[PDB]
Amino acid sequence: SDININLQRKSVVLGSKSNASVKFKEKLNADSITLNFMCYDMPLEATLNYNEKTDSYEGVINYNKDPEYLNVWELQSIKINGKDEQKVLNKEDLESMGLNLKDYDVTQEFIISDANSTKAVNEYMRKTSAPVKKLAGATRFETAVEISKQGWKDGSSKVVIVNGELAADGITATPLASTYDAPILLANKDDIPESTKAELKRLNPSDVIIIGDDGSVSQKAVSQIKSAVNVNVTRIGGVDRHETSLLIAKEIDKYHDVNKIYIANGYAGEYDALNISSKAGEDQQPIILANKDSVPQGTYNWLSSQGLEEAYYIGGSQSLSSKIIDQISKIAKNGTSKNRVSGADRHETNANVIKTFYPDKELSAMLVAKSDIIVDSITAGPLAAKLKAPILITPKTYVSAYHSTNLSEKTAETVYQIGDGMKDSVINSIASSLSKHNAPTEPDNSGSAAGKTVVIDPGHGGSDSGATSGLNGGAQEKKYTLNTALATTEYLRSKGINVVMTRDTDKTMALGERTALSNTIKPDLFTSIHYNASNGSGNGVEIYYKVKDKNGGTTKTAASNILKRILEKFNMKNRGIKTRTLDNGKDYLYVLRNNNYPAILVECAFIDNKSDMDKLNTAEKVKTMGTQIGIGIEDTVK
Ligand SMILES: [Ca+2]
Ligand SMILES: [Ca+2]
Ligand SMILES: [Cl-]
Ligand SMILES: [Cl-]
Ligand SMILES: [Cl-]
Ligand code: NA
Ligand SMILES: [Zn+2]
Repeated sequence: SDININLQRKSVVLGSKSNASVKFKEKLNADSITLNFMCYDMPLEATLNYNEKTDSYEGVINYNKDPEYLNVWELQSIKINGKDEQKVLNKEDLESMGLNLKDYDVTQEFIISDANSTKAVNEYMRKTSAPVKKLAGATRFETAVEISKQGWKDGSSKVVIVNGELAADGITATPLASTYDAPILLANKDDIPESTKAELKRLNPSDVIIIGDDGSVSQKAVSQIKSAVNVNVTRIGGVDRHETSLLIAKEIDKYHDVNKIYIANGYAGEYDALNISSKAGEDQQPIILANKDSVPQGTYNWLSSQGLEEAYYIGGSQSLSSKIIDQISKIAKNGTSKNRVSGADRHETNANVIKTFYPDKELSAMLVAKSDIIVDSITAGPLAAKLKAPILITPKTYVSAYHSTNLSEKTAETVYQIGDGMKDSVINSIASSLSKHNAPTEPDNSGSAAGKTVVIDPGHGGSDSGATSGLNGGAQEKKYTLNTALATTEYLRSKGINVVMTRDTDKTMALGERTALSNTIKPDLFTSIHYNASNGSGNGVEIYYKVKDKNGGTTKTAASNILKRILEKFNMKNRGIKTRTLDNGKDYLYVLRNNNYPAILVECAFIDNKSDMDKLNTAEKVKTMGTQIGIGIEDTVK
């Protein structure tokens, strides 16, 4: 077209930055142009400088003005800053050149104050939350259309199409859609629904790129797409997911060099591929799908000739073994095991990718999708890549415990809610944490208007490592209690029980602070999680409970239930439930003696006993230990 205006963000807050690129068919003989916008009577301008590499005017809009009234910035004009002549295109001129100016409107939202119930006012401290933009429709097809309208309101010359019910197949499509700066819309194998047909017409593309062979998206779907818009249809699809990821990588290499790869297990690491999608999309570098010990030969031969600078492995040892790291490390400049990112499950892996690949404490945005489906994260991917923002996944009814630290420490200017189905409670909890640094950890439980509440306490932390041992490559009680406790919290939340963790990260915390927290929360049950030690000798599981219940009571029932559940998955010696007192008759353990609520202390296993530790030598086994403890707790409080 004669003029194309590409704005990075259509939803901002005070202080946001948005990249802008304007391309003119005509050579203007001018080093820069100035865009003028207005919101009611307040002006905002941005100067874009000519970049000969791209034949485009590029720069950044800084939303550093706070409007007294209204909150939508509307483009008014473009001034061409020639040396000898300046020309100004006003609204009428821009409309005469084919632009529809409302396609460039940018909404400036602000942090809202609401809490969960401002029924009158009792104190003065309102809970704040980052503004939420919801992109969703009745089904995955309409949700992909709302995403498309958000980042491509002015249209797109290319559209990527993936089969919407075989979405696992388009899991490596985000980096290519990002390279094209195109949205992904969804098809059925032999048709496209009306929602996709109408958005293809609205975007007015010249080309549709189908990912998948005719078995995924057939010629019958191709005809319905061309009936909607008579585009050129390109198809990229191999014999299986591994070859298709290779063919996508070769397609990206036609636009710019491929020198970095993010590897995931094709059939066993679908959520690994999904979790690194927004980052691979922002970098416009491919996701290469592999087998557990190697990438296929065809992939290996092409990667060997690419001169890779970096390779990352998304997935644990069971998905990508040391053999594929050895293979790829030999052909990449930086591809050692240090580049592995993994997690006990899809949520921990999502949190570790965000922690590793989005290190900034202030994000421009956070896109939040349900973790039970794959397709919403695939269609959100191109938009997350355009916004240079991560996708967070979590179940519909609770914020995963593995997100606690990232949500507390970081802020995001805008939170996008992808799809319909996530509880208000959950998205609002995430939006509140992301409105401040070092945010407190609390809406994550507030979720239930009523229900049972448990306090989970991972023993030791920070300056106190607790017991240590040389088993399982070196073990520290403070880290095993934290990994066990996160899994217990995750199980309880998935059953609708509110959980407050005394700590959700490595930090120093005194017994008196853990107990004060318990006394403030007034839980149904407080569970401290620890690991035992003696020498290699002691082994087994034991739980301490309050002496006052020695002949019956909530803590004795709690300790019996948890011990039973642990033993259901772990063949360790049953050391029984125990009480222990000081000479004065009171409980020896501070968190039992000083707790006004039911409390127990679980010694999961002896961290210095090889037989016990052999049953806890992978993140998934530690996760099973936490889950059993959570089941025992649910037995007790439900
Ligand atoms: Ca665009
Ligand atoms: Ca190397
Ligand atoms: Cl946006
Ligand atoms: Cl930006
Ligand atoms: Cl005391
Ligand atoms: Na935060
Ligand atoms: Zn301990």
